[PDB]
Amino acid sequence: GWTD
Amino acid sequence: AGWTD
Amino acid sequence: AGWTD
Amino acid sequence: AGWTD
Amino acid sequence: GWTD
Amino acid sequence: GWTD
Amino acid sequence: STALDDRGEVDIVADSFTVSGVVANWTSWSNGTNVTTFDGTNAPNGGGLDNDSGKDQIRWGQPASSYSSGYGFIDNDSALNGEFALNQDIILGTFTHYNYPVYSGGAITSASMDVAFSVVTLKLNFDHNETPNTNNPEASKDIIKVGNTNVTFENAGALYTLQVIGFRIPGTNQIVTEIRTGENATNSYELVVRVGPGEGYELPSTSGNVLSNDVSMTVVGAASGNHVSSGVSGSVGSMIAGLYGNLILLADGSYTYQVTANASSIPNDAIEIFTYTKDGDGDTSTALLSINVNRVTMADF
Amino acid sequence: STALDDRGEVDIVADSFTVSGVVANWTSWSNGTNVTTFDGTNAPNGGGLDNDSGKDQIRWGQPASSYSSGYGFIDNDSALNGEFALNQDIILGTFTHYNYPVYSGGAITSASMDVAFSVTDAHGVLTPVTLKLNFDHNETPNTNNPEASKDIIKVGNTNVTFENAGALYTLQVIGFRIPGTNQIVTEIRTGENATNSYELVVRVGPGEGYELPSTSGNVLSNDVSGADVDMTVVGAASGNHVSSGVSGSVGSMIAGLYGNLILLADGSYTYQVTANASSIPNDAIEIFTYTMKDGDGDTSTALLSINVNRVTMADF
Amino acid sequence: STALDDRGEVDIVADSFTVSGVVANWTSWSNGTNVTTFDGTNAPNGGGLDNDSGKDQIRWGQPASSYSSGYGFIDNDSALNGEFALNQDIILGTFTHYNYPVYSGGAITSASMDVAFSPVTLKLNFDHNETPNTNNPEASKDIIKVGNTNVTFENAGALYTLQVIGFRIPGTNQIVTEIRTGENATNSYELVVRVGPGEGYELPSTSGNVLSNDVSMTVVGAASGNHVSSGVSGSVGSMIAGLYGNLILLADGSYTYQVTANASSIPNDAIEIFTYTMKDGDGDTSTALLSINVNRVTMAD
Amino acid sequence: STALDDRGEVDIVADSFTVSGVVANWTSWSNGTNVTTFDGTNAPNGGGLDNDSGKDQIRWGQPASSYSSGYGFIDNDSALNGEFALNQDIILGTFTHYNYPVYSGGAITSASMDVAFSVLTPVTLKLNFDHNETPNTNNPEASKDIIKVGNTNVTFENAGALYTLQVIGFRIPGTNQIVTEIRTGENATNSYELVVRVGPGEGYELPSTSGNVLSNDVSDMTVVGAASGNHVSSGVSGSVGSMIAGLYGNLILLADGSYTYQVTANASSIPNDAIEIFTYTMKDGDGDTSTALLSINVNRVTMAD
Amino acid sequence: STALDDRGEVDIVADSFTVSGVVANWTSWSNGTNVTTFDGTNAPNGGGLDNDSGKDQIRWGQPASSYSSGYGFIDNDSALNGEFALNQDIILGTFTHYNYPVYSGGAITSASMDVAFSVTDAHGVLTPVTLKLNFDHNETPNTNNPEASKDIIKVGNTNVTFENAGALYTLQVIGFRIPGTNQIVTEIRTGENATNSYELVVRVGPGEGYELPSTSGNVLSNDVSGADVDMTVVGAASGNHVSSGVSGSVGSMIAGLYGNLILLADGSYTYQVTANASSIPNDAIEIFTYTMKDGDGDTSTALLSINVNRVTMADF
Amino acid sequence: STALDDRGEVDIVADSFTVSGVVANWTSWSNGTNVTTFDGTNAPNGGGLDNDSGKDQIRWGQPASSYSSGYGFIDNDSALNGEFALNQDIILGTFTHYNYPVYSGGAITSASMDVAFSVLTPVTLKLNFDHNETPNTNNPEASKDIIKVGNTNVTFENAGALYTLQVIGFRIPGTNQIVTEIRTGENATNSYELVVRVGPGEGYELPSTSGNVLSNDVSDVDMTVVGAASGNHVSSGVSGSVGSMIAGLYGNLILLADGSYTYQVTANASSIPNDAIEIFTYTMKDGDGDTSTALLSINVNRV
Ligand SMILES: [Ca+2]
Ligand SMILES: [Ca+2]
Ligand SMILES: [Ca+2]
Ligand SMILES: [Ca+2]
Ligand SMILES: [Ca+2]
Ligand SMILES: [Ca+2]
Ligand SMILES: [Ca+2]
Ligand SMILES: [Ca+2]
Ligand SMILES: [Ca+2]
Ligand SMILES: [Ca+2]
Ligand SMILES: [Ca+2]
Ligand SMILES: [Ca+2]
Ligand SMILES: [Ca+2]
Ligand SMILES: [Ca+2]
Ligand SMILES: [Ca+2]
Ligand SMILES: [Ca+2]
Ligand SMILES: [Ca+2]
Ligand SMILES: [Ca+2]
Ligand SMILES: [Ca+2]
Ligand SMILES: [Ca+2]
Ligand SMILES: [Ca+2]
Ligand SMILES: [Ca+2]
Ligand SMILES: [Ca+2]
Ligand SMILES: [Ca+2]
Ligand SMILES: [Ca+2]
Ligand SMILES: [Ca+2]
Ligand SMILES: [Ca+2]
Ligand SMILES: [Ca+2]
Ligand SMILES: [Ca+2]
Ligand SMILES: [Ca+2]
Ligand SMILES: [Ca+2]
Ligand SMILES: [Ca+2]
Ligand SMILES: [Ca+2]
Ligand SMILES: [Ca+2]
Ligand SMILES: [Ca+2]
Ligand SMILES: [Ca+2]
Repeated sequence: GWTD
Repeated sequence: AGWTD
Repeated sequence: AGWTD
Repeated sequence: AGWTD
Repeated sequence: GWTD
Repeated sequence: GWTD
Repeated sequence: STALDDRGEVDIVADSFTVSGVVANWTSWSNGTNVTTFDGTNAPNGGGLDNDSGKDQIRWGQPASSYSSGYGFIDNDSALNGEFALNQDIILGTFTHYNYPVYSGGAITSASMDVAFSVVTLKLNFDHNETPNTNNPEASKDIIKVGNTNVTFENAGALYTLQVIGFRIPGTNQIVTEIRTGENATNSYELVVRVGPGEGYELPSTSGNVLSNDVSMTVVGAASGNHVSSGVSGSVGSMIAGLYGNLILLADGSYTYQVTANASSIPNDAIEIFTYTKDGDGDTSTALLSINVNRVTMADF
Repeated sequence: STALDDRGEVDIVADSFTVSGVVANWTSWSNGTNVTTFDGTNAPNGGGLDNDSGKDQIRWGQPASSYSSGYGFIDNDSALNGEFALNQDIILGTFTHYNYPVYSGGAITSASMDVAFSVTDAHGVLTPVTLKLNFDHNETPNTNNPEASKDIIKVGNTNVTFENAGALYTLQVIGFRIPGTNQIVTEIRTGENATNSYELVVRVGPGEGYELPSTSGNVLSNDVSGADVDMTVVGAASGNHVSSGVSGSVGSMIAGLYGNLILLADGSYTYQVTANASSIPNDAIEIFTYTMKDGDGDTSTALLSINVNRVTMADF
Repeated sequence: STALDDRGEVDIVADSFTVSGVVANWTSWSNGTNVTTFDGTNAPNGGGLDNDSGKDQIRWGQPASSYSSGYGFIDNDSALNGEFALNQDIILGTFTHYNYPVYSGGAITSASMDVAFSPVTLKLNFDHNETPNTNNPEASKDIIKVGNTNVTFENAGALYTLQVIGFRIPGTNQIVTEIRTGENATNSYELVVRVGPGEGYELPSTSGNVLSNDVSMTVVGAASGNHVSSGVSGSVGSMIAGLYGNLILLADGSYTYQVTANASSIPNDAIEIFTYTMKDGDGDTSTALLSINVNRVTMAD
Repeated sequence: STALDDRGEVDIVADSFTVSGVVANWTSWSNGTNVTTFDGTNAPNGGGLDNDSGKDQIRWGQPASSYSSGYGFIDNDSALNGEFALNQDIILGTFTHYNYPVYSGGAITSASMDVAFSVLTPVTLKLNFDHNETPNTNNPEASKDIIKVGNTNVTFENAGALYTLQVIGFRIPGTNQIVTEIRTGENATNSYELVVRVGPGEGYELPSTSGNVLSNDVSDMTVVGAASGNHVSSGVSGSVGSMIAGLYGNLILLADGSYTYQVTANASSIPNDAIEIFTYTMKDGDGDTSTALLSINVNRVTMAD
Repeated sequence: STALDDRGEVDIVADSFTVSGVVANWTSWSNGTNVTTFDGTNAPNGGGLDNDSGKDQIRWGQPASSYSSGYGFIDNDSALNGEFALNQDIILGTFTHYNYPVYSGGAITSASMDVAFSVTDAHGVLTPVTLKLNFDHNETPNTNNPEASKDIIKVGNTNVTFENAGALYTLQVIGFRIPGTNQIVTEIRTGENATNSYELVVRVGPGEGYELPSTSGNVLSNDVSGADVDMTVVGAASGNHVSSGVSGSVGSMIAGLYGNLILLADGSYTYQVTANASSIPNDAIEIFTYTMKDGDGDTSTALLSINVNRVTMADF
Repeated sequence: STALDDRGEVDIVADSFTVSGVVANWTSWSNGTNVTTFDGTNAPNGGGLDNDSGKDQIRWGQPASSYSSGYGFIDNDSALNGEFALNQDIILGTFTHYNYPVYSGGAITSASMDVAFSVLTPVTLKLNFDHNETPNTNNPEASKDIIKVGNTNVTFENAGALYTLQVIGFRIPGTNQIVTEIRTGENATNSYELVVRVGPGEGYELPSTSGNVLSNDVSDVDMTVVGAASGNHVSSGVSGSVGSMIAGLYGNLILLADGSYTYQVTANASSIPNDAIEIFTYTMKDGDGDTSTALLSINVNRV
């Protein structure tokens, strides 16, 4: 669930 | 002018 | 020769 | 001629 | 205490 | 053993 | 030999649906040049305004003199006040034919408009004849043909059909299914529809035979109203107008009565009265055919 | 490889309804000036007489030379003698097109006529039936070209379904016919200052639309070829041509005595009875020949025999 | 007040039928002189070749200048490779209009062609207008009208309908139902049909209401794609094109979505996304998404 | 008050140069370990073949799993058939990004490639690339390596007039989007079309024309609507100051009537007698509206013209 | 040995163009998912309102928590009141960076915005000028370190040259500024779940690039020494410091009232006007002091007085 | 069919300007905390000494362990001895990257340094730097901080003609490799020569000449270059390297299959003698398949  | 059909 | 459709 | 409908 |  |  | 009075009855659903504003969109057309569709505007040839964003206008042709020809449909949402009544002429909107002189070959041959609403989509079809223009102005008129299309939809578990009746000059009674419009002219017509129960729209009707209970036979006369004093002659097999509808009565006593009136025009306790008048001896006898026209609800059907 | 004989059967209801005299009324029209409707009279342009008070005539236009144009429909009650036969051409009446020169713009664009009648069952129950007919009308602008100046009528192929003794029948418009000919047309063309009369042909049969009786099958289904050969129909014909075998006409309409066959290369066929029931005897059989070819290139010929069976409404 | 996200689903049958080569026969016509029908040949005006003996060509009139007018239909058997796909445009063949000048009065007014295949027969109907020729070449064009006929047939216990859509210029997307052809010219068009489940052909569709799960309402905007950051204004009641079909969403939240795309163009996991903006009685606006899953199914269902 | 139709025109050079096969050489780079350049081969990671001896491949890094990362550029000589068309997208070649996991620190930060060809006059286009071999983690999107290509160009002379060839960017084949940066997953390759254009003058510029539609209007006047095509029956609302796509290019029309139209289409897509039609609606101080057309000829001309 | 006062002068064009409202459109971008471009609205993440239909907002990414990231540019049309002043900081608009957490990989890497505006052409026809702006975007992978997780924007120092009354001019991008501050930056860093608004500062002046007005000279040229006693500048300062003399700052940037001086040891100097033209009065003079040393080791001090002259565009 | 020797020539300006000592000033930067600029000192992290009062050092960040990061530029005035030679690598100074661990977020993103000098005409070269102080992790290569220098230039006039000074890039002292980006480990310094060149005209361009070797060859005509090489290899003939960069003594040749070539002088002017000639060999093939070899002799003239 990586975000930028 | 006295057009008829 | 004459009218054509 | 420029006929119209 | 993060560093660059 | 880091990679790029 | 003695003719005996006859009784009958016919139910007419008198009721209404709650409906949304309607929204018209020109969806398809065949042939033509410079064809556009759009929501109506107050531009000169823009068709006027309506309460929605549906594309109610269509235009075509390269103008030879001013404007492009086309069609426009302005809905009747305001006056319909959210309601469709059953077995009642409904003005869905006003259809205008814009006929201008366009360079020959530039017009559509056909087109279709959707009319959507919540209770459903009614599809309308048009054949178009942009006629070559000559010195004869009647021959030069352009002709529209509208189809008698319909849509069936469900409500509270029963089927209703909305059906196109045709075009009407406002304030007149005649419905037509083709329009003729002069060049450099516009022509506006009410678009009339009806809705009723079942899978097609059908005027309420009843059938019977008046000789069945007579005593001895041939029907030799028929008429609207009560004419028993005089008896009646003729009109056997003709359409006989009554107050609410039409009768046809054949020589063998068989009849059909059809309610054409708007439901709004039909009171409670409505009765339609006809008179009919011969046996093998040549003796005549006259009696009445009395038909109740009963207003009922969707529920009671 | 060997083609075997095929057999099929098709039922045609051959029967009649008892019916009243028919009554025609022009009920509606669009556009036109000076439009009238009426029961026909022996006035010059009155259309002639019929046994009823229905309005069988319609007229329109301001005349430019004599009479008004219009339509008239004289029923065939006398000869129909109270009967409609099933799967049988019925002359409902004679439709006449009166085309006269009227001042331009004065003619209708369309119109509709009702034809009403009652139907009796075996118990004496009358059932009222109305057939609606629709007409598109083109009163063409008149010029020096007389063929272009002809006026054109278009009849719709409308129908009505009605009940009798618990089963549905449909009466269906077929079209217009010049009397003594066999061609049906659905449009009429009529010269100016002329009349044109045509038989109006209808048919009635069982069910909710009218359909010619028909049967379908496949002739290769029972034919014989090695498990490793495909079979193909390469010929078909009416009658018995087994001595010679047959070539061609695969997928063409093949006229037989009572109807038409179409047989495709994969053996599938449809046969359709077009004949009037009156023309179909008892023990009627329709015979065709076909030739098959297998993967080896070997041919074999056989027959397709279809029994045309006359039956009643009760037994259908 | 808060607009919530909606979810819908529409199923599109994506399968294929195994079919024979098709065979066309002109069966009937009205009027005309010198009318002939025949299997096409490579004679100059013979129409070209097809793999069968059906009579795919019809000709009429006494030529005034060269050839007779008529129609021809060359099937597409080769490319169809024995298959009809469902909910997929099918080129049944190429229809050519041969318009030549024939002596006036010599042309048909209508005609009918059968197309048979395995045993199913589609009947096609044509109205024909061989127009009187003048100095105006657009007015002199001859006009064909094709009917939107269909045939229902059974397969593995369920009904399918094949339906005529109309004529298309090859390499274009426009379907027309009437053709106009200049004198001394030919005009060839793809004849497009579709087949799907049921007793008439209908584009797959689904309906709903987006306001039903909203919290508080009038829809004041709609658009294709995801435009939640901005919100949307207008297009309420307009046809809104998506990737696979069209949306109409009315002010009261009711919508219909219709899959127009060829099944071949619809991937697995296909989703159609729209945005709408709602306004409440306070005048406050809120935006959300309507996400409609377009699911490729089989005839098996 | 009355809006009056407006006319304009724009010339687009439609023509071609005769050119040689192109030859690519990686000439310089910054940083990286084990950097090599070479003419492409059919070795597994060799980049494929081209018709020349220019060094079209570059590689770097100590592999941690299989192959070295790098770039490769396979020219489009065959299909270009010796020709550069003007104002026409040119696929100069196919650029492939080879991203493999290499031991950290081993990759270049930048590099430049020469593309030479004759028009006889040699011409050399220099291309520049910034490279970011990102440290690899469990997040595969963050671990992608990123390339940035510069929009460089070269001006050269032909028959006494200047032409410029200009880098447009990278394109996925069969798509229309040009990008100037590429992102590539680890253990993957990514091939794109290097798109260039050439036209007259000292930089490359899309053909364009400007005008004002209110100049010939009859009456304060303000443009309140604009649209592609002919919408005079209806009139138009909105899109004042938006980019409006036509058949061959884009219009921007401001509220004071000033407009610029820019031809973006490939010259090949532009017929003879090409005309671009727009509609605009004007409003005067009274609040009265009027609609008219802006018609722009898009004229195909030769280099000589 | 004796230092002699020096003089100089520099012209600064002080004048204005009449211009239309400006219109911004995001025209292109590279990479990203769910990228939209639209006119700004008062939706929560809609960017706010502007007087035009240009697409001044751009957004990208699938939101992981609320909103999409992006950029927005609200023009300064109201306060600019139809005017661009020369050699004067111009706030073209306010640029906002919307940084939200989006699922990784979903953001653009770059984008370009057009800003168009009308200016009268050679014949007095209002025709357009377009400034192109370029942005590199780094939506950084988010971690527990919030400074590392900030997203970074880089704006290019682009420009456009255009003609007016026969003389070219170049509007040029200077960079971003926190309102009410004076620092210009060319990169912005913005925390996750935050917005960051900055004035976008441009300048316009004469010629084919934008350049601050400047003048150069040498202060030792008129100074007095023996033939073989070379002279060297050993001190410089803003203002008049002749009583004391000055030491140091040779080769440093020396701030004056209107600009900066650099004076080298060999007497060569450049003076550059950085001030907004609005801040420069008539009869403006910039005064510096320098001290010289000769070969003997003797020092002498004098003044460098540079007139800053406001001129029109008519004057070139 | 016969290949015929070809000749060419290229001029390289070999000359010098008289110039002052140079003076560097950090003029601008974006972002960062505790940013200072100053003239270098012998403080531990002060950058060392230079002969002027320009602010040659810049620093930033709150130190997490010792010192602040930054940049420093020590001019090369002593060894340059008042002279810029044309078409000759010039070490303008030594640029040092000081990378220390600073609390995250505290570093600049970019900066600009002026280098001013008289030639007496004052001239200023502007240098631009992008800076990436990377977040520090357990991976020391990923944790390195990265500098990017622009290839900027300045044009100035001398005796009525234009010269351009141009940044080439950074070089490790005693090496030949120029880079335009530097990577530096945390708690480390990295020093590089900053290399510039100056030559005539409005941008800097290596001297070059172009031609076609097939133009004078004899063969209808169907000639193609199939080989090329540095030096004289006529006995053997040459095969391959058509369209490759071919290193000679003073520069590089590219020769295409249709005979067109460009030769570019890369050597420092100091390395180019009088009577300098660059010799290449090429082999041609005609439509018959017959080969012939000859020489391309390009004079390198000091002017
Ligand atoms: Ca009775
Ligand atoms: Ca409405
Ligand atoms: Ca409206
Ligand atoms: Ca509307
Ligand atoms: Ca007209
Ligand atoms: Ca007309
Ligand atoms: Ca058999
Ligand atoms: Ca009768
Ligand atoms: Ca009668
Ligand atoms: Ca009658
Ligand atoms: Ca007539
Ligand atoms: Ca006529
Ligand atoms: Ca076939
Ligand atoms: Ca054939
Ligand atoms: Ca055939
Ligand atoms: Ca014809
Ligand atoms: Ca004709
Ligand atoms: Ca909702
Ligand atoms: Ca105008
Ligand atoms: Ca090549
Ligand atoms: Ca190769
Ligand atoms: Ca190569
Ligand atoms: Ca990698
Ligand atoms: Ca990586
Ligand atoms: Ca002095
Ligand atoms: Ca604005
Ligand atoms: Ca706005
Ligand atoms: Ca805007
Ligand atoms: Ca973010
Ligand atoms: Ca981030
Ligand atoms: Ca030679
Ligand atoms: Ca110094
Ligand atoms: Ca110092
Ligand atoms: Ca210093
Ligand atoms: Ca550090
Ligand atoms: Ca670091």
